[PDB]
Amino acid sequence: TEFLKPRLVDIEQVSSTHAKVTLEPLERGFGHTLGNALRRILLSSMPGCAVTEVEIDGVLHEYSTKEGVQEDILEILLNLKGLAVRVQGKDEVILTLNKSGIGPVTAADITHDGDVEIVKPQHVICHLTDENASISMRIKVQRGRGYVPASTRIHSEEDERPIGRLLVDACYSPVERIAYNVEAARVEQRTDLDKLVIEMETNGTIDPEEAIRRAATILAEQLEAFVDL
Amino acid sequence: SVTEFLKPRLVDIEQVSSTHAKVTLEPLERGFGHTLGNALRRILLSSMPGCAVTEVEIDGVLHEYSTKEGVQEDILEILLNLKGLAVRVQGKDEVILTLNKSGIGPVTAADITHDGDVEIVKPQHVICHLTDENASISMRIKVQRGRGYVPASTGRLLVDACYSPVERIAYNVEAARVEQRTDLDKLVIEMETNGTIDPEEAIRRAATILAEQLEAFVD
Amino acid sequence: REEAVVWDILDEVIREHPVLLNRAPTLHRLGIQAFEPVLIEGKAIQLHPL
Amino acid sequence: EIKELLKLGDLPTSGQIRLYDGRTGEQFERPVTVGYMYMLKLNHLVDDKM
Amino acid sequence: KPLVGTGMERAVAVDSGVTAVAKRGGVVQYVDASRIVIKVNEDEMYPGEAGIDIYNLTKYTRSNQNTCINQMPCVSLGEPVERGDVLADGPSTDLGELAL
Amino acid sequence: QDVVLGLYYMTRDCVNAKGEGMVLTGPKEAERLYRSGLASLHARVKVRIT
Repeated sequence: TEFLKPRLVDIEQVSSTHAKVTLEPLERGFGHTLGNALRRILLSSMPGCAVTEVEIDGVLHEYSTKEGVQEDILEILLNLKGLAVRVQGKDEVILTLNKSGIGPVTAADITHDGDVEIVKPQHVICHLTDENASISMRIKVQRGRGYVPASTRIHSEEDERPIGRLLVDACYSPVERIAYNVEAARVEQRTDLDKLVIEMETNGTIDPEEAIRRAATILAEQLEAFVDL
Repeated sequence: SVTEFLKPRLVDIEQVSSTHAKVTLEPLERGFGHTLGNALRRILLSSMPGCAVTEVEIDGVLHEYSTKEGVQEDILEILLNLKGLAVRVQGKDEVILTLNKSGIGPVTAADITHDGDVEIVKPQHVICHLTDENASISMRIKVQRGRGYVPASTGRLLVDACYSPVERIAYNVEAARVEQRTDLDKLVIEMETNGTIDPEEAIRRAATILAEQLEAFVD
Repeated sequence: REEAVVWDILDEVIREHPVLLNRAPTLHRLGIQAFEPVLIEGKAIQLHPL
Repeated sequence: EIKELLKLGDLPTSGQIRLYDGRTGEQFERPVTVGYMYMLKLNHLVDDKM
Repeated sequence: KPLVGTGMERAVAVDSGVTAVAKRGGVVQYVDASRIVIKVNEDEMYPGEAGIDIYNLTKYTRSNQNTCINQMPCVSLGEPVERGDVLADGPSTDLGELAL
Repeated sequence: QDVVLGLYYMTRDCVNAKGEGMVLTGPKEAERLYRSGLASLHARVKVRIT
């Protein structure tokens, strides 16, 4: 009986989306146990904030098309689904997108807010193809976790949403791929101490320093039952 | 509800026997059944600590290749059967016991030199059978405290050490539902232990260790 | 109304009531068999491998 | 030529890679074939037939 | 697209009659996912005619199997095209290559 | 078809394998060994059977 506890010795934020973090020291096997449990938890349960509804000024249904736009309304909605933003201390927010003139319509055109931060401003929503062409939409963003298809959503809302509100399927989970690599560390002049290095590719909304802590918190609280016998 | 994951209530703990039970957890979020079950297995099966025999010295024999007479079973069989012995050792790292027996009859675990600090959980554990009127054996059995199941990788004789008392743990996940969804997991855990530690507390320990390892990040 | 209580009624009605499953073309008698049903979210019929 | 093209990438010339089971973190014994197969959704979806 | 095809798509998707094909060479002037208007170059312009060729793309329309057959553009404003080029991808086609 | 493949793979034996030649006190200990990764499935061993 010599067990040591892991500590997040280092975190390397190599990019706005890709990062690595090392937990050290870890005894035998704990590298595998933590690496896989935390991988599953981070892939499944990490909350994020994603677009949930859209409302464009002059359109009626997603299958229609807007005048002077290169992308059909369906492709506009698909592009909006890929938008990734942060919100500061709110459960939902409504952002207006007001734009006109020939050229692209990028996420920068959205009316920025102090509590709303866009991870990739270079996101293109659609292309306007007329001098007087213009699109205004009211995007709705909600916090959450997991993936909520629109079919489940409207049938759980239990009220008839008005004509012109289009609903997109939200993928709240902000992490894309989580890999863990276990490798020895020179600690206390003794071997068989695994340094677990987790490298995660995210959308860029959350920082790993909080992601790993939330995953660990989830694991511990679920673990409460097995110690409650 | 972004931080409101479901917490299960144990349906049961069917102790099919004093050694093994069927602890069932219900319900768990989808994907949490394996996340918890495999981690508990990985703790119990290879990191649980306990005291087990690791070295043996039989009287006047150099190796299990040599099959000393007077005993119905061979030295290799003696070593495997001695490995099966479960012990509870209080407050020592390693101990040297002595087992001595004589007469026409089997040698049973009740015959060891009980120091009082050492508890042999199964006195009825059969060791071997003596096959002569003068058949007598005496051996020094080394016990050591450690963790996990140490193989034979390492006048002494080495034996595999079953420090972890969990003989077997197997788990299954299955569909369980609430009033509106059938995507949730019910976790059926089964474990059989050597008997030194009751299973229901064994899992309590396992979760203990894991939770401790999670302490530095959770707030 | 597919009330959530109606599902509890179904889960009680279907408890021990066999259902006959009958792939067609049923050349031999083993092509029709009785099974104890269990509710599944999807729309496909869950069949046993063996 | 398939081998030559795999060699152009950093991919294994064997064509088969080792995978890890997501539920238990273990590595599958012996590598497995992994690639990009072009798949088509046939027009026989269940909701038209249940 | 298919990653591994046989090159036969570049013909099957064109001769299927489902993709909008540039009748003459020219330069794109306006696109709105419904009508693509091409300034057909004077080398093939009729002396008295307009000299500018529209293409009213067909949007969501039911097929014989109750499927949608909308055509979507792929060319960009100001892009030069030559007679026979695929302007708008039909259903199951993308960038002029069949992709089921 | 798949089950028999699984059993064929599980009960087959190899000449040299990890965990070969030792003595196991019973099937349970064998299973534990495999799940701890200390032994290969096709390893040759002497187990006390009852």
